[PDB]
Amino acid sequence: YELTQAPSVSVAPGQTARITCGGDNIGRTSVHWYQQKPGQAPVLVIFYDNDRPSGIPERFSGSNSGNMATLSISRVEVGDEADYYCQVWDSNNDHPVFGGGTKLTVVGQPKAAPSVTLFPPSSEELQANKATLVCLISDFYPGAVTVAWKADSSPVKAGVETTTPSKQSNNKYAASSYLSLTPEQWKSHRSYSCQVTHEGSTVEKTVAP
Amino acid sequence: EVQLLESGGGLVRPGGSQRLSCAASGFTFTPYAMTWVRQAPGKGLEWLSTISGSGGSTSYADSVKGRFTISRDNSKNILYLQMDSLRAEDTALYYCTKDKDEYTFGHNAFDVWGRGTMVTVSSASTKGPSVFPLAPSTAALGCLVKDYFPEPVTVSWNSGALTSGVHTFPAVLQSSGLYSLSSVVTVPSSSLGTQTYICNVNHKPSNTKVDKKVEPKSC
Amino acid sequence: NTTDNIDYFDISDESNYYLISQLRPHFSNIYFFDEFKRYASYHTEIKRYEDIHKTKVNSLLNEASRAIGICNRAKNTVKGLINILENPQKFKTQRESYDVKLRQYEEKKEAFRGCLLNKNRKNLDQIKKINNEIRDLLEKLKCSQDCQTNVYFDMIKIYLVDFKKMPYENYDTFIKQYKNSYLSGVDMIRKIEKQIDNPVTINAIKFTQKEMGYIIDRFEYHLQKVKHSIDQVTALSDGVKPKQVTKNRLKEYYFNIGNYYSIFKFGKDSLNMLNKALIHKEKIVHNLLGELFGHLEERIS
Repeated sequence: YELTQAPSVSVAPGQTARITCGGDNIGRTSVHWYQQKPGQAPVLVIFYDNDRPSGIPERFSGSNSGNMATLSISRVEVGDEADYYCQVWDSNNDHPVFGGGTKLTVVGQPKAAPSVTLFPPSSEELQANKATLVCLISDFYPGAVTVAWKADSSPVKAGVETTTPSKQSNNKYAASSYLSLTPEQWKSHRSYSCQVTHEGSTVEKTVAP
Repeated sequence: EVQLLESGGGLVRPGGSQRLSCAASGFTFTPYAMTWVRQAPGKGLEWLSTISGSGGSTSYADSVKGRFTISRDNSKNILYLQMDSLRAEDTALYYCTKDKDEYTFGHNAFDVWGRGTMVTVSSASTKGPSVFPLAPSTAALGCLVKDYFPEPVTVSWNSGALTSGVHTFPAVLQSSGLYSLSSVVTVPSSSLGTQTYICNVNHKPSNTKVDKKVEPKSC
Repeated sequence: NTTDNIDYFDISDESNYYLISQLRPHFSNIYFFDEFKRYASYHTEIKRYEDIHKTKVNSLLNEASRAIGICNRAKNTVKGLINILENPQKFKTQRESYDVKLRQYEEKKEAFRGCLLNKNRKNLDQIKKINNEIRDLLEKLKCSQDCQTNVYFDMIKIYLVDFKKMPYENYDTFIKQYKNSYLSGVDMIRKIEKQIDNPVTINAIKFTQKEMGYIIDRFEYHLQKVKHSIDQVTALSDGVKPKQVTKNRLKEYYFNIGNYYSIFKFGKDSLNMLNKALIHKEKIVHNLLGELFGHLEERIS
């Protein structure tokens, strides 16, 4: 048995989110729903199609009929952002099975501009014949930034590694970018720059030897 | 009150073995069926194995069947998962979970979950980090934790005395297979000449503790 | 209908090392003592047959038998509550809530099974004191550095035909069929259950089903243990066959197959009993489902 879940669903605050769980005659068996917030364990949010555990908000309701099961969150809050998984019993192979999961993203949050700090290579590092440029991007929403590096005024492609944006403590995001150079490359140029593009706007920092 | 706590996951070579355990407390452990569920980084939940309350029946997923073995000790309230012939694709966070009711053999919801244990199957050897100071030009100073494997890394400032303004960023996974992160802290430039700043970097897997003084840049 | 026999409950000590069954001899270790009775039967230099049997083994069987009987009063108290909670027609003749009668069943059940262990604690300590006596009795074997394994392999071959009498494949077929019906019946009650009408029939179904799961759980335990000891001694039947070992090795030989065979006989007793107990529970569930679906013109759940 296979369970079909959409990879992503977007809702506005106060609206009603709907996450679907598809399967051939899924209405014959019980569907269970789990909420998983980042860095946390799954939390049983709806069991047996529509039963709600004590302590789960009434904004969580469930329905299962025919070939489609649905978990609906009403008056959605920002804190509802999580991954949602459905689960049923596979009656042919006699074992539990989980759907692919659906990531819920609550839109309409205030836009936050990124703050950028750029550090030149350490002096102790250059003594070891290595040079690393550190670009730290902080406090930005939404979590989508593109980073470009520049030697003097020329774009740098080689030696760049960037993290995926991760949501911080305060519902803003953080990312870092590392440019690897030889000490000869670093002392050669007049400058180096980390430019951060976020929702059309740019923040640029620059260091020099 | 009802608690599940996984343990035993760490670095292990391809083809090697590793035993995971789940310590249960706060309920009658014997009448419940217990289940292992893993989650690869950034992927979804995957059912692995379920065991009856008494251990009379056990089931496995094809991805681990023939290599993993589930078992339990009903006198000490411990669930086990013995993993043999570990492959790279077994890299995941392994969760402990429990049937909502008794005598349901996994055909139920899972109401209580542990926080999981990270299993990392790789042939890369444990490597301690090199730590470099990021001198400041409010100001921003930090320390670079460079080329270490595997996770995790813990960074404190002034042996824990400094805590406000510290932002320790998630690590980057380089093409080399090594990790690197930076810990930054925002201080008032009132302090650059007065207060001192030393980062405390600890890498448990390699048993390496390093301190680096973060002094301003001077000519 | 009504559960006329609650022989399916068992219990074990806190170390989960000794398992008490309501069927004689209540301990599998007693079956192992009877095997040493047959082991010494083939070693002619041991005439302590009457000592181990009359003075020790049979009197432990009677003490365990007497300890089980002390709990007969608590046993019938539990059965009386089972016959009320599984029978809506009987539950309707009394006046207390379903949650009140359900809590009494939980208390009385734990009091009954706990009685089976508490009254048998001194009998369990007697088991370890007997185990040592068979090792000592086997030390009176005339041999030492070279002890023939003729009897040890004669007992193994006899054990193989005793296993043939047990219908393992059909037992496996049985437990898979009823477990599958049990799970689908449980899941369906989850979906059909509601709280707007009288929920007494749904309650009796769920109560009986929970006992069904306990019986199924115990059946699979014994079926697995029986299969293990069967495969183990047939492996020894194909496993290496020295014509002689030292007396210390032959002692653990007799203790290996003796343990394996005693778990088989113990499982055979329990599996034959749990087979009837599960069948009787399933027939009650279907009688209850007929009541649930008997008045379609009125309501269901």
